[PDB]
Amino acid sequence: GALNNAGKGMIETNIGNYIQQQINLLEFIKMEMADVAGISKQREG
Amino acid sequence: NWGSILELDLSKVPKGWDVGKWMYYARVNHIAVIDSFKEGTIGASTGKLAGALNNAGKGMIETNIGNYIQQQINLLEFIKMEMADVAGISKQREG
Amino acid sequence: NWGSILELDLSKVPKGWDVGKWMYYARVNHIAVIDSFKEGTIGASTGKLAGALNNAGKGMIETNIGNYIQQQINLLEFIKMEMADVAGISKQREG
Amino acid sequence: MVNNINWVKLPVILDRLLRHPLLTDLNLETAIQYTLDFISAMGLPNVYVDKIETIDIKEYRGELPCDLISINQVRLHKNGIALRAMTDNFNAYPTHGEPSFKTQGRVIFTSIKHEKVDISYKAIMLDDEGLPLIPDNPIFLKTLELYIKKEWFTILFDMGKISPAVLNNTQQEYAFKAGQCNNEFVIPSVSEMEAITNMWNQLIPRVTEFRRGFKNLGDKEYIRVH
Amino acid sequence: MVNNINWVKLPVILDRLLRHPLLTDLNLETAIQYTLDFISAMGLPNVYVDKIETIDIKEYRGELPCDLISINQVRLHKNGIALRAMTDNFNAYPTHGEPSFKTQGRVIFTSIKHEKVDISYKAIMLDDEGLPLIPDNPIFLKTLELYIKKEWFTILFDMGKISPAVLNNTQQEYAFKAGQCNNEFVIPSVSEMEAITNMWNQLIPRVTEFRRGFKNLGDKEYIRVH
Amino acid sequence: MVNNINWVKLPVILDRLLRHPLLTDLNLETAIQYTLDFISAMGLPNVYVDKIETIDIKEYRGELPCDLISINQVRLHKNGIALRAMTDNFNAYPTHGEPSFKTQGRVIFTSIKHEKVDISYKAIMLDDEGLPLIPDNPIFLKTLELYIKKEWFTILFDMGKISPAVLNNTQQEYAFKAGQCNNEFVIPSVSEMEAITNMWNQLIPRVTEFRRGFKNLGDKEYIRVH
Amino acid sequence: MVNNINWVKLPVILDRLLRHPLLTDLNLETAIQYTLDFISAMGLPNVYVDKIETIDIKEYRGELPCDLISINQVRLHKNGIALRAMTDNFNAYPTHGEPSFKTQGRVIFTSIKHEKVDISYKAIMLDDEGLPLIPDNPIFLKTLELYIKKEWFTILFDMGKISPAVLNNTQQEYAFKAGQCNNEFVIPSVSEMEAITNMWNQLIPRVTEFRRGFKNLGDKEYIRVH
Amino acid sequence: DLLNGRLHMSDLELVLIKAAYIPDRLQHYPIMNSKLNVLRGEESKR
Repeated sequence: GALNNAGKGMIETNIGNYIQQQINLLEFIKMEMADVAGISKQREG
Repeated sequence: NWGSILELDLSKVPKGWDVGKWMYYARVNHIAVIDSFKEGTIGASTGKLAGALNNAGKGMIETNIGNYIQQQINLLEFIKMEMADVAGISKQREG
Repeated sequence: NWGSILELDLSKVPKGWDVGKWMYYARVNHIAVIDSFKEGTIGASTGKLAGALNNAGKGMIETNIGNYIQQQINLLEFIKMEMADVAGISKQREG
Repeated sequence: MVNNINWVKLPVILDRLLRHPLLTDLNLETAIQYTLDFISAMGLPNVYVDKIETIDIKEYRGELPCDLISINQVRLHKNGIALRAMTDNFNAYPTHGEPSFKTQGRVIFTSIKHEKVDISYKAIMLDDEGLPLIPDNPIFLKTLELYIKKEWFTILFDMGKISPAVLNNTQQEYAFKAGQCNNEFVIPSVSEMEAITNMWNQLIPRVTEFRRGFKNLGDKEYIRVH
Repeated sequence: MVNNINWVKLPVILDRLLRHPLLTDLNLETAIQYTLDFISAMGLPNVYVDKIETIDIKEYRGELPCDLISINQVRLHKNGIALRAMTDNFNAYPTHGEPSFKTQGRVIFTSIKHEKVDISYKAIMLDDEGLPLIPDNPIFLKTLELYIKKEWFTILFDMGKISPAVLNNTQQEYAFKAGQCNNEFVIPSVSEMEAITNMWNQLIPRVTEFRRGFKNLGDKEYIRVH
Repeated sequence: MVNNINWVKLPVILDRLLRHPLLTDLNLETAIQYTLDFISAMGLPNVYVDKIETIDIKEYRGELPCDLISINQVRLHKNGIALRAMTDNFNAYPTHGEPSFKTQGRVIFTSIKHEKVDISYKAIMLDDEGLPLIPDNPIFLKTLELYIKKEWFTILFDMGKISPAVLNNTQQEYAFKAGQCNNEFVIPSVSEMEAITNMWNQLIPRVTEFRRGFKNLGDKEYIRVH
Repeated sequence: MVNNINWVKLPVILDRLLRHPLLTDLNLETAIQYTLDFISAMGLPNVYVDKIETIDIKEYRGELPCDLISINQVRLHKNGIALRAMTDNFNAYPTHGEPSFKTQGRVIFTSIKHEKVDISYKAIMLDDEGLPLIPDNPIFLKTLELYIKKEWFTILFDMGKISPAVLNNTQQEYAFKAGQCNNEFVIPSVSEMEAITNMWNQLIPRVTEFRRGFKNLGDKEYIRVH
Repeated sequence: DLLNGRLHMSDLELVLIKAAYIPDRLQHYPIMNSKLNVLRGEESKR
């Protein structure tokens, strides 16, 4: 009976979360580099 | 008031291991090797004893005394506020 | 107070593999290859032993000591505030 | 263990088995085998005799005592520093640190060339005859009786000389008493719970009782008053 | 325990058993064996007799009393400090702190060379013949009756001389009465509940009852008024 | 493994098997075959004998020891650097880095032209006749007994000379004892647990144990105080 | 694979099958067929022989070796650049990029007109007789024995000469041992887990090991210190 | 050396390397430099 039921499958990969993780890491590293250089974000503008 | 108490069964401590050293290495590593095929679990594995003996988790002797303490504390605040109001000396009027 | 302790069964470590090196590579890779067709799992796989040996997850020797600690901290804050109120020396008045 | 291991001779189990008319052909020869099987399958450490014996290392190798079954620890005789398991794959092999050991048979492979090592090992309590000596705990005796009964009934049932219900009942009883004995010989005593408590509650954790012979695993952790 | 352990003779249980015509072949021997088995399996501490007896340590070893079964505590005779259990693997073995003890057979392995120690242990109340002496608590007597009946009917059912339903009923009854007996002998009385109450409610926790003989465990914790 | 692998002769298992009158037609041949089958199926690394043996590479090929079964590691004799496995498909084939190895039969394919390498491999402890030598751990002996019994009863049941219930019981018992043996031989001992403890708790992780012979895998990671 | 592929001749399986009185009419002719069927149905790459052999391309076509079963890779002999699968539908057909290939029978269709290509392919290890040569791993032998047994019992059961329970038991055992063998021949060794680890942990990912012959799939990824 | 971006692995652990690579060596992150730099800059402006 699954042949008249069970819905339609999806080939879904959770790549958006990976992209968000990398973006957050980039923000963190840029913040660390700014802090170590002694040049804060408020100090650039 | 004493904290939660965990009821721990030592039916799966591996062979040749003392309880004290087992719990010590459990502390240090946060991982406690167990033995699911001990001779004492033969009944539950083989269907001769109730399957709850290899399942059902670990019980807790938990008393909800924190809520009682919070109730008494709230009552103390209420009575102190009532006494302040009746004396005509408000909290803002003391400081 | 010690953190959560995990009960780990080593019935699916692959053949010819030490527990030490298996766990080391599990640390490094965050992936631990297992053998679900080990000779020890034959009973559960073939239906001669209870299926709880191949399933049910991993137990946890966990105690709710953090809530007890928070209860103590809240009580300490309450008592310190009460003494401050009795002495007439408020927190805003000490600084 | 709450109770004490008072030792008695092996035929105390045949006192009890041969009450059953279907177990009358059991012998001390069979009792010895099935008793050793039960001792090993249960793996209770309170049943073994704690012994300490020193040996010398010739070159990364040493002769092992005759009655050894398991090693509690190995340490250096002069320093007292305990040894760990040898993870190294090329110990005594040169090309062109912290000490360790490994034991397979009558040989112990240490990482030291020439030194004396103290081994705290476990053996079996023997009788005036060279035979195993069993605890007289009636839980242990009943469980061993049920083990031997279950094995003999399994044989008779493979032959078709025992009803399957009989064997099922025997296996059920043996399983419950095996769990009971396992818990009896494992659950700590009050004096052992003091050791466990002293180990458990430590404001400054102690994580180096392996270097010593776990001497201070159970000492209380006294904080000075300031 | 709410009630008192009034002692009575072993053949009381045979007076109760032999009313069943299927249990007329029981003897004092079988009563003794299964009574010891039942007493051990239940492991009720109120059935054993508390005794204290001092021994002298020769060199990290001491002779143990003959009737000992389980040790409540061990302490030093002069200071009164209690001894915890041994966690060491190399106790008396020298190379080239807190006192402790360890008991296997008729010997006690302590960590002290030459001293006297007091041991609080438990034994069996014996008869003038020299036989075990059982309580008269009819719950205990009934549960022991059912234990012996269950063993006998198990043996008969193994031969095939008892219906499976009869054995199933006997096992069910014995299981319920075993639970009833365990609750009867373990649930605290009113005075033991006062001791537990004084132990539970403590503004300043006491975590050193073991150093004394658990003497002040039930002592009420008084707070001065200010 | 908690216990030690004391070696005993093959006919021990026939001493245990032939007690069953349905297994009196077993021979040393069948014992040898099913013992090898069981040893391979369990794949317990403590049953094999660790050996180290140096070979010389001719041109990306080397002769392999006769008794080799599995390779723990391969390294260079002069430098001591361990060799990983080969991922290449065109190793020694030229057209018109990191060392590696690969083993199929009696030959080892390495990525080095002319050098000597040390191989840490595992083999079987052999008998003076030249036969496999088994541990005396009664859990191992019992599980091998049940393995051989299960194969024999499977054959008989195929002919129809054994009841299905008997074979089902034999399979159930063998399955449980296989699990028991696997846990017996794999669960770390106290010293192996110290090694695992030193490997787990590491403020500065060590991820280069393979370059050495996993020598410092269990080495304790010390942090200087400041 | 942890273990090594020590090769033995095919009748080693008939050593083991013909113990069973119901498999006594099996022959080397049947062993060869069912062994090839099992080798293919399992598809384990460690059972095949890794070989490299160069051929010349005449015009988008080349002659293929005789013993080829599968191609690991194809590359250009002069550059060493590996080839990919040919997605093109009109390769060698003109009207009026990156190289690729395709293989169907004894012909390999490359996208290059005149060049020599290196093919790393897999074949079967043969005997002094032109017959397949099987691993002696007792897991592999037991699984192949069970495969041949299951096929023969399926035939006999289609005839009605075997009880359905017998065939069900045979199929169950074969299924479990097929899973066991699949895992045994697939799970990486320690040296292979170093390769996998070096591939896995890469701060700067390497995604071009196909161009090379996967030579650097397993090299460690060393970051300089700044 | 810490202020100049050099980390001595022997100063924070027992060494059981001399090659400047992270798979066995440890990165340094100069987060203490700003804490000193603010004070030295304040010294100049006093």
